[PDB]
Amino acid sequence: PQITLWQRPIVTIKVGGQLREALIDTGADDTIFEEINLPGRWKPKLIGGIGGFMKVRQYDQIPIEICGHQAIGTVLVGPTPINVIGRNMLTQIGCTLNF
Amino acid sequence: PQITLWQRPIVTIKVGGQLREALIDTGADDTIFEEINLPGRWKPKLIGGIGGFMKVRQYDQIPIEICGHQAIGTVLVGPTPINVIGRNMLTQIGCTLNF
Ligand SMILES: CC(C)CN(C[C@@H](O)[C@H](Cc1ccccc1)NC(=O)O[C@H]1CO[C@H]2OCC[C@H]21)S(=O)(=O)c1ccc(N)cc1
Repeated sequence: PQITLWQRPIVTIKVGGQLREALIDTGADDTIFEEINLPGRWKPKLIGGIGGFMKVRQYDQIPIEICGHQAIGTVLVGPTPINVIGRNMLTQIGCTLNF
Repeated sequence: PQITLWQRPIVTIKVGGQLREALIDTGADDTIFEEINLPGRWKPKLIGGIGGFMKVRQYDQIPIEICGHQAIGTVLVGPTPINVIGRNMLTQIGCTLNF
């Protein structure tokens, strides 16, 4: 779809068999979820944002459905205040900015 | 223009008579710059992101030019690792997401 920005651009996700909502976030390189339970191996990773850094688990090659569109990629798990879909996934679903 | 997301969506800004680059950030409610010098009164404000919170100065009714488009609104000043154009300004320039 087209999404305007009068409200936070939140969409419905399916990831690791679980349903979540997440913010379409063009300012995020990476995709990060709080409180999902993903299978298999992971590596610790530190991420930097406003306010400092955060420790996350990095999972690779994770399938995700983003507003009905399929992608696969890295998903970070850690204490984000809101789940975010970043550019690593947005490029796969053909998401663009327009003005 | 249309901007794809294979690279960070960075654009050229003019704000407070100064030139900067900033990230088009749909995941930011607010617009925040590091190291600009804005005129007049301001209020302290705390902002939350990944990694915790940040103290900023809030300036109201600040003109900005974003990739050649005019807007006016709140601009936060504080130690962000990258300057960000948030939804408060993006709505004024007619920015949308599309996929
Ligand atoms: C829902 C939040 C994440 C909103 N953030 C905007 C977000 O786009 C920024 C944009 C941004 C970019 C770099 C540094 C700080 C913030 N942050 C971000 O943390 O991305 C992180 C996830 O992937 C990595 O790639 C970029 C940093 C990592 S925020 O910077 O904390 C923020 C929150 C409120 C306002 N008004 C302005 C900015």
